[PDB]
Amino acid sequence: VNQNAQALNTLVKQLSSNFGAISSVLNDILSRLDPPEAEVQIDRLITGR
Amino acid sequence: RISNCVADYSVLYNSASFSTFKCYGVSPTKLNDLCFTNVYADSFVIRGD
Amino acid sequence: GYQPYRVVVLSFELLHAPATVCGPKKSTNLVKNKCVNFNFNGLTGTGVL
Amino acid sequence: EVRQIAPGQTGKIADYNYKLPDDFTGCVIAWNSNNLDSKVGGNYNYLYR
Repeated sequence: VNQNAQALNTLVKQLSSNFGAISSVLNDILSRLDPPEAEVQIDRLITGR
Repeated sequence: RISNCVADYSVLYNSASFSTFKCYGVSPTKLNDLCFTNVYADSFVIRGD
Repeated sequence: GYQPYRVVVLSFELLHAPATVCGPKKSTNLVKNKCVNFNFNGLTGTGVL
Repeated sequence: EVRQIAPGQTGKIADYNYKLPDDFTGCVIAWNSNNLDSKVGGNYNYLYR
């Protein structure tokens, strides 16, 4: 049980990482940038997740 | 350091005097919705090249 | 190549902090128990309040 | 104002007059027609919204 819940904890905690993108909040990038560049940014972040 | 005011970032973008307008930060038209925590305006004059 | 260009750089320190300056977008009162597409100074999420 | 006509720009020349899609595929062509377009009458017959 410890190892399973700890794996899930790591999985959820992984969401705070920018993975090289502009930020981790996906909606912040949407508000900041335009679709023609949110394209590549979201691409990096999505391939990371 | 400008702070605690409202900025007309729509019309600022509208004056066609701007010849080199590179908004590496965010997309220009989207300067309106987000709230900037603080801001600096570093002004000077340089070469044309 | 040598026509002097007046250049202004506007650095925005965008992060989670007390919002000082942003655009003149019209606010509106809150709601409770009804999920809404709120924008609380960049916090462009969704949910009930 | 020719370099602005491209998918990924906004302005009087990029969207207000005529747009380019973010999935466009093709070729833009620009050249210096300042020979014939130079009109002693001031060539004011060329308009845009």
